Amino acid sequence: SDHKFLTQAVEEAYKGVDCGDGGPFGAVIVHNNEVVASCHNMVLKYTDPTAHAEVTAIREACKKLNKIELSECEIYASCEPCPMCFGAIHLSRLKRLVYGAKAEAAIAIGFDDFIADALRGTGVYQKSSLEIKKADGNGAAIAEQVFQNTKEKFRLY
Amino acid sequence: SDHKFLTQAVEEAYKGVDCGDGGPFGAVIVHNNEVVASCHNMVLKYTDPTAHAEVTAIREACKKLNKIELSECEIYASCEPCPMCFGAIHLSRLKRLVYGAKAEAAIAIGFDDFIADALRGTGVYQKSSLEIKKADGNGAAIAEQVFQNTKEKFRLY
Ligand SMILES: O=c1[nH]cnc2c1ncn2[C@@H]1O[C@H](CO)[C@@H](O)[C@H]1O
Ligand SMILES: O=c1[nH]cnc2c1ncn2[C@@H]1O[C@H](CO)[C@@H](O)[C@H]1O
Ligand SMILES: [Zn+2]
Ligand SMILES: [Zn+2]
Repeated sequence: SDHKFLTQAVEEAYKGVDCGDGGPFGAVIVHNNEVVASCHNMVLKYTDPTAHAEVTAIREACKKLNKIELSECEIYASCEPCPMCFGAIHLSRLKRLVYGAKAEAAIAIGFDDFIADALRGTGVYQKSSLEIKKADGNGAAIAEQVFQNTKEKFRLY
Repeated sequence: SDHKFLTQAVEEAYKGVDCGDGGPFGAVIVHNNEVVASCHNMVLKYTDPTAHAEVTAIREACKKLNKIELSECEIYASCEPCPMCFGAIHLSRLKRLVYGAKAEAAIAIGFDDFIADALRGTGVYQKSSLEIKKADGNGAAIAEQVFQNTKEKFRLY
């Protein structure tokens, strides 16, 4: 089931690049096997630098569930969440994060070297507690392929 | 100039908890002497845990200026930005941050012990070149006192 939702997040990444909405990033928030939110980066569409895929998915899942905390839900990020998004994931109380590509894969195509210490275990003032799974095998493969397949098909931001 | 906009952010914090919009946090984004956006925490009003004061101000300023970068602008935060908000400030290319109260004054009244490594300079991966000013003197004291003045006039989140 992990692979299914991670694949849907990668699909959102491609969808958003095709739409012109933003960069090649997707995020799916699930209440067990029920998709509560399926989003991609909306920075260009919304004129909003905070509208990353994960932040957008959190906003939509909270509206869907009519609550400000998502302790029952898990988040699948096509890319390793950035400091802002991992902060949002912390605040939302999501109980588990599954991400596909290491941040270096997105950084390699020109996004900022902007990595969340608290996610990688080098946080000091930010203490993460949620379950974190970095994808391997085919999940890592598709997530990393996103950035080679979408190269030069979107404006960087 | 710093003191005027910091105190405006504090006034936003008070107005927001009075309205029931969210917690006692305000944020003001300025282009030299011109205020671009003036906001407070909207987490309760929006059912959105990402709607901190700083994020809300960033969203509104970007929409007002029709651009996703704020490199001519500075942000005034009544409280030390959290990891989410500091990440959002980094992504928005804001050129300077001034904040009033240290995070500990908010933690004192029950908010999460949730502090941005990159702001305090404690990270391995995330490092910030943003110019950061912690307020001193009168502005600092006014900002720190908001939490004891607003103790239980709002719902915690
Ligand atoms: O919607 C997004 N989701 C995840 N990362 C993003 C997004 N947009 C831009 N980046 C950028 O990709 C790099 C790797 O984390 C970071 O620079 C991050 O800000
Ligand atoms: O709108 C807000 N702005 C800044 N911090 C906030 C806001 N809402 C809640 N907190 C919380 O206050 C503590 C100290 O910074 C942190 O736990 C942060 O998440
Ligand atoms: Zn992000
Ligand atoms: Zn914040």
